[PDB]
Amino acid sequence: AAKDVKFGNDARVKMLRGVNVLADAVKVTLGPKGRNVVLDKSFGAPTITKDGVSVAREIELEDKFENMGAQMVKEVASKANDAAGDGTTTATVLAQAIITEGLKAVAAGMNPMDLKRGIDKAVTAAVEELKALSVPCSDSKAIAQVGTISANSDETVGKLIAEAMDKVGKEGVITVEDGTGLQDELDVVEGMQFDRGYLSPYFINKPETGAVELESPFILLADKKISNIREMLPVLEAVAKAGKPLLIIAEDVEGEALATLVVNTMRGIVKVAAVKAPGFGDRRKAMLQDIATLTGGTVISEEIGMELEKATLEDLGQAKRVVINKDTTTIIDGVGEEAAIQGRVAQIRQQIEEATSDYDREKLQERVAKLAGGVAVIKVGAATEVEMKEKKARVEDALHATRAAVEEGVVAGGGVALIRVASKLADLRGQNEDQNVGIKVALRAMEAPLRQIVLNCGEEPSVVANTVKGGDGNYGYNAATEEYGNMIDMGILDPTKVTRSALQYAASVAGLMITTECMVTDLP
Amino acid sequence: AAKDVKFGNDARVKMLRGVNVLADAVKVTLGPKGRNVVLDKSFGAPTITKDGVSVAREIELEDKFENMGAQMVKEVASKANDAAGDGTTTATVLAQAIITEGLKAVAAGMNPMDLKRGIDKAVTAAVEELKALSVPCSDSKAIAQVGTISANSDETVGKLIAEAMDKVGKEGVITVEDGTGLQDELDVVEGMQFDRGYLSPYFINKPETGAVELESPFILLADKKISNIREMLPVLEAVAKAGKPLLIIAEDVEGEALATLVVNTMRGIVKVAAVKAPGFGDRRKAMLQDIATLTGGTVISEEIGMELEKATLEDLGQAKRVVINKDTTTIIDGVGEEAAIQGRVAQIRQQIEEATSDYDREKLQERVAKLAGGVAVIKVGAATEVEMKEKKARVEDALHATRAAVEEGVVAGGGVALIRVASKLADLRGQNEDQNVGIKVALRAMEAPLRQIVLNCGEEPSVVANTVKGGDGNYGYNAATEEYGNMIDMGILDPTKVTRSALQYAASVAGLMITTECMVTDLP
Amino acid sequence: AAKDVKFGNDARVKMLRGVNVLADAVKVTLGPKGRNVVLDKSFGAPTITKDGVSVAREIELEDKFENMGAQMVKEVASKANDAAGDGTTTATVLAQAIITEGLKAVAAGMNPMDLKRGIDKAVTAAVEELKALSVPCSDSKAIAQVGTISANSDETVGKLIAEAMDKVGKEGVITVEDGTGLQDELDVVEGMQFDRGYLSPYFINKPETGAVELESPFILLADKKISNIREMLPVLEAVAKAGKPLLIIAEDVEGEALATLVVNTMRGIVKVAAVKAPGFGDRRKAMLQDIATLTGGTVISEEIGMELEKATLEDLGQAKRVVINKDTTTIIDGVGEEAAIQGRVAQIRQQIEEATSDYDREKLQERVAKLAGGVAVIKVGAATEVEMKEKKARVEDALHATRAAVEEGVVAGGGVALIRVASKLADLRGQNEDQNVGIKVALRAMEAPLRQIVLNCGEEPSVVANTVKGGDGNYGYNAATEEYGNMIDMGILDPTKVTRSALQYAASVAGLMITTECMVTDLP
Amino acid sequence: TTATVLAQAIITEGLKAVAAGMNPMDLKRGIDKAVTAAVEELKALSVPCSDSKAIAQVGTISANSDETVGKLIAEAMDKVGKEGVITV
Ligand SMILES: Nc1ncnc2c1ncn2[C@@H]1O[C@H](COP(=O)(O)OP(=O)(O)O)[C@@H](O)[C@H]1O
Ligand SMILES: [Mg+2]
Repeated sequence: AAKDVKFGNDARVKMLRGVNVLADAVKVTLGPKGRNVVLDKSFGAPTITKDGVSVAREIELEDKFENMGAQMVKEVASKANDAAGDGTTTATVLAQAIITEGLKAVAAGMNPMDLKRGIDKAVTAAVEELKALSVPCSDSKAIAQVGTISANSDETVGKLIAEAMDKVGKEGVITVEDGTGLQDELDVVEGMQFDRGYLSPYFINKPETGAVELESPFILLADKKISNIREMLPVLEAVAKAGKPLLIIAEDVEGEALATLVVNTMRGIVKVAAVKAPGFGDRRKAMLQDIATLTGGTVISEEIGMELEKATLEDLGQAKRVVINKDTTTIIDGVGEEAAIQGRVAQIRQQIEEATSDYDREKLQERVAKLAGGVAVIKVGAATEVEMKEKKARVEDALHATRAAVEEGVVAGGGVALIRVASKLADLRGQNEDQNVGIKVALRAMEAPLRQIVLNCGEEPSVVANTVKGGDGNYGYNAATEEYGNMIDMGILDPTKVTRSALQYAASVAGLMITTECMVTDLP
Repeated sequence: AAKDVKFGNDARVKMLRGVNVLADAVKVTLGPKGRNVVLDKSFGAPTITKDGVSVAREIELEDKFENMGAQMVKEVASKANDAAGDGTTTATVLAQAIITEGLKAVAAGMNPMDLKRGIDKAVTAAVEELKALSVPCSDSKAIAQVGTISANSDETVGKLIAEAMDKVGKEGVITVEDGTGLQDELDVVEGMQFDRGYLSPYFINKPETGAVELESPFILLADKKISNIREMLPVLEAVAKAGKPLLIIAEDVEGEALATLVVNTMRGIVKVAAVKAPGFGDRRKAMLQDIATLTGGTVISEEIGMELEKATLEDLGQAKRVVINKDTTTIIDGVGEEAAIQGRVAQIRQQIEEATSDYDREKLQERVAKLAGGVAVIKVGAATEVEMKEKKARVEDALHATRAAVEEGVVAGGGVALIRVASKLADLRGQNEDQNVGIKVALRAMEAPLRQIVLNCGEEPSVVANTVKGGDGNYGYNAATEEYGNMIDMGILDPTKVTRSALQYAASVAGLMITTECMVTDLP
Repeated sequence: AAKDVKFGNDARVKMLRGVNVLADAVKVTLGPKGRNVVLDKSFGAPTITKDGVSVAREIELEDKFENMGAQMVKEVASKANDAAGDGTTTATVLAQAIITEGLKAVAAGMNPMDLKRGIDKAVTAAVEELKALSVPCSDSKAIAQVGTISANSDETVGKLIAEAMDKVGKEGVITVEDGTGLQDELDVVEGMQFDRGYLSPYFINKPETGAVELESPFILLADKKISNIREMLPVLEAVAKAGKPLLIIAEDVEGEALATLVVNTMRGIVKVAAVKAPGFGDRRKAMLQDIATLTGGTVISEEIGMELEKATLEDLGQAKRVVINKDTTTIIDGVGEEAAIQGRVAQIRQQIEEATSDYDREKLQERVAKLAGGVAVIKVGAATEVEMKEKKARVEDALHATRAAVEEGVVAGGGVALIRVASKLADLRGQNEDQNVGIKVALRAMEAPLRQIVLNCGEEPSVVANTVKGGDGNYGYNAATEEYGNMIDMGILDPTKVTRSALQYAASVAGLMITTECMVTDLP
Repeated sequence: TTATVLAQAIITEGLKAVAAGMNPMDLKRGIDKAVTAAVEELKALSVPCSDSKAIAQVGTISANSDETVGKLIAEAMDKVGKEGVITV
């Protein structure tokens, strides 16, 4: 592997060229009145979308190094969506702005480490301004209000989201299911959600979601890392005759067993998926058991002397639904007996009695919440299947926004909040002159999302930015209606958390690029 | 896969070039005296046709992006035909006209978003003028009149179309079968049509039609998604022994079973086709049953406890004919007994009495119509197979025109209707100056189909258009006879619905391209 | 699948260039003294022939578009031969003549649509003149006279042809068989000929003929489309054991069974062929049965409940000979008992009494003729096999000429008739000036076959044409003898039908090219 | 500019006739004969221009419809007379 290596400006300029291509294409779709982009499939007609996230995913550059820059931004921007649910397009816009002006500063002979430090300082100061700016969203009115707005003026969608949170609680678990009929159903049923992803991207049966949905699947509980194919066979065949999907929970699965299942699921005999068990060490023992009680399943432990081959359907637990995304696994309506599950809760509540550690009482309390809290599930009813799934997508988008809105409140969505904060900290300075430059770059970059939106609309960015600066608080310009006033009242807003994370991620990658003196890649 | 990205003028110019190639070729065949096009097949001699749709299917460009523009137009133009039945070429002609003048306008420095908005207003305004212009077709005389015209001046074809509608109804189900003999037969037999397409395009045994015809096939009714090949094997083998085709209805079929059935059907031992069940969720449960009663078959449900493997011929319903197109499935002359079918209808009629809600009452009423209304069929008789088969194609073409004529009436078909409407709203203005320009582009573009018709004929486009402008209503020039008068009375007309659909689709794609800043494709 | 597309002159010029090479090479062999062409074989030495058909068949061009022009002419020219038996070369000559001037006319700026119309009018008028010019062939002396002249001045060939027609009838079925002995045998035996060709070109065991000859084959009669390999297996081996060819008559055969049979016959275990059954719908029910009675076989009907697997040799009819060409199938000397066949005729004669409709009477009558009339056959005898096979080819060529001569009479064959007709209607004019030009183009083109004949000979085309123009009726120049007089009396003539068919086909393709504005082909 | 246009139309149509298998020299004679007759027609059609406004109108039309030009020119010709010399 012969390496091509670039240093300083040759390296950084190449990244700049790469990032600009990615950002220039994606940014046009940011505003309510965005400009559509055309992507092309290998066999068939071209594809047009105003979705920045779809455009960004597809982008790759021939020139190594330039490609690297785009990928670096895509990685961080994708993360903002992962931790916020929106702002992926906004993060990229901000990243471009911070990077371009800051990058020029290093090329001008100014010190890069200080510029990063200055930018970070501006970012840290900026985040507090958003927090002061931020309007809380804790009550029923705000929960429904943000949910309906996100849902594109659909009051009913917001109403169920509020009801769900109201019932299970803000931190509770809410899931979305296809509607059995026209009426919308909100129900609380035994179930559990935990942090853990799928072992392979190949397992996914729902490409747009990036998640795996299974119908009334059997559930396998295991106490060891799976190092071999052979253990699965007697149970694997048994589920195959049943004609239903199989779900596996264990410490880890090795490639010899994992790879065959991946190949087996993809154009194969039985389509199954497996995930890692929640917790570690001593905790997984209790954690796995809670799931067993919930699904009415049997736990299999190597330590006990029980092996996977020695297992049957009776050992396996069941649930009506299970959905697995990139890092989260959740189950709906386990078949475990109510007496068993309620009884299990009593045992855990009793356990909480020692209160030996803040950690142990907290940890036990969390287990209670996962097992006894239950899972709130919403069915979406509609006149037609197309409307039903489409509405369902809208509900899920609103739900992510509602959770982000709840956690940190909300800010004006027209990119107004960045504008408002940028004008607010004109005063902040750094010890080194180079640091001051980093600060200006960061604040100047903040303005860009507003201008981009206005630019997309075909309106003058400078005129609108100037007027917005004049006004204060949540006051701003609504690009969609061509009006000025309180953006939140209008319905144009973004969760505080998403604006914060987009901005922070943009700064993290920008500083990271600024301090890079070398790039290594394979030759063309 | 490194991406080549085009944006701004570079992106738009390539789309323009791509659309012009597609439109220039296809437009020549639009007129009654349209010029022919030569397509060269990879095997044997070249093929000459005056059919624009055939030419459109063949058009692909070497230059990526430019190719995309053509494909984008083809997709939308095909859709107009799909929702209408004719005017695929007309839509393409209009698309070219709107795109070229509007695209020049964006290049000039005008705002694209406003131009789209202006065009949309003009398009929307044009549709009401078209509605007023339109001559209604509700009477037997009108039904026959449009039917015979479409059928290339064959009165007998028109007479049957009117008779069919007169029995089952305007919204009823009409099907065409090869004639058993010389005499034309119109019959009403038990049968059902529903809006569900075929999972695999490979299933089609009739390449010109794009539909699947089966003779006295067995019918499988299932209540689950099919993910495994093996369930099908005992029933599958049983039908093969029979020596005749098998039809499958269920939630959906996965690639594991679908791919093998597709391969099994093409150059394989048993050739069968499958479609999705009508309705959704709770609703499908009753509808699948309706089909079962109609064909004398047995419904199979997972919930009940019966599996596909545990099934036999006695469990399968039968019909003399079934035909499946790209998005519709219909069955003819099911073997279900009259006592069962009529009784089933009574059960549904009884259900209607509850009247809890309009949605459920109506929904039940729709079920009654499908199950009890019956399916009218047409057999076409001739002394020679060539005449018989050719006549059948003509009947079907006339039928689509008659349905479109019925639903929205008819308009002069010489391109005259676009001319008449364009002249009528010469005072329409937008807000922004750019919006006004979009309006002029849209109305000006309307003229092109007339001019194209006359141009193909080798006659003066401007002089004929000038005289046509002078006249009022349905007055215009008949390209076929080189005469002026009422176009509808001359036997030249298009359904109101096809003219509208062509115009609307052309505007949708044109505006869509105008608003697109960036295009993405793979490198050469 | 990128496409290269040409419009107007760029498209038309390529067709012109393509047609000219096809026509320039083929035209040299048209005269009795025609020049020879050298075709190179992939294996072995080069081949020289004066046969225009072999030359034309072989020609293909590198330049896409130019190739299309040649192929377009070849298809059309081949069709003239298909519907006339001769004039394949003459059609191409006429096509070149009309195409070259017509293309210049469009190039000159005159309207193509009108030019086509003018040419067609000239064609229609010229055909009418040809009909008046033509000397009818009705009586035995004319029948024998044309047969002997076609047969290269052999009286015996002519004598048998006249006798055959005089026996079974002008419209009856006459076949040619290898002579069992030295003497010529003309016999009338039970047999049937119907319109229907072979399903696969691969089946042909006689490549010069393009027909399939089978000796005393077993005959399978079936009433369903055959889509499966399996039904033939029990019957197929039984014929293999026999060591004789098998013939199949049914609705159709699908690629599943057809493709395997094609491979099986070609370089495989059993060599057999299958054709489509005559008639359609209930008509075929009667048509298949007549054949069964004729061969002593048993018809197998799905509706009866009988299956191909359930069939044996006893259910198969037999005939001493069967020959299948591109669209004609005939059987000779079927086994079927005379009492059965003759009795079957009695049932049909009885059926005629119903007289429900003119169509039914005629259709029943046709069945009588096919069965009761019998098939007249000719055994060609000679001392040596080389003389015998050669003589047989000559008989077949004479037979086609005799059928054409019978249907429309005969005309001078030196291309004199085109000369005579072209001079006769110098009067004809069109409403549009462009049409008048088209008329001259068509008339002028007519002269070329005469000139080509003289040109090939080595004599002045203009001097001979000039003298011929001066004369009247069938008077003209005989290229073979270099003399002037009545061409028909001199032994040189063409059937009226071949002259007409060549001329009309040339006109059809020429006009078709003239109105073409676009050509599509794959890149080099 | 007007003369050039006539050459354009005559030539294109004339060549087209030549293409149509016609002797060009005869076509030239036809053209020349038609032209001679056309010239005679113009002499009969011509209306005398003697008043100042008519002179102004030709000046205005010649000067790409500039009214001021026609106005100023008419004044000059009237003043200097028939044989007067006017320059710019
Ligand atoms: N407003 C007008 N309307 C109609 N014809 C006009 C108008 N103005 C000028 N013309 C005519 O067109 C001709 C060409 O104008 P011009 O540019 O002066 O060409 P020349 O340079 O005269 O070929 C004039 O001689 C006149 O007959
Ligand atoms: Mg001038």
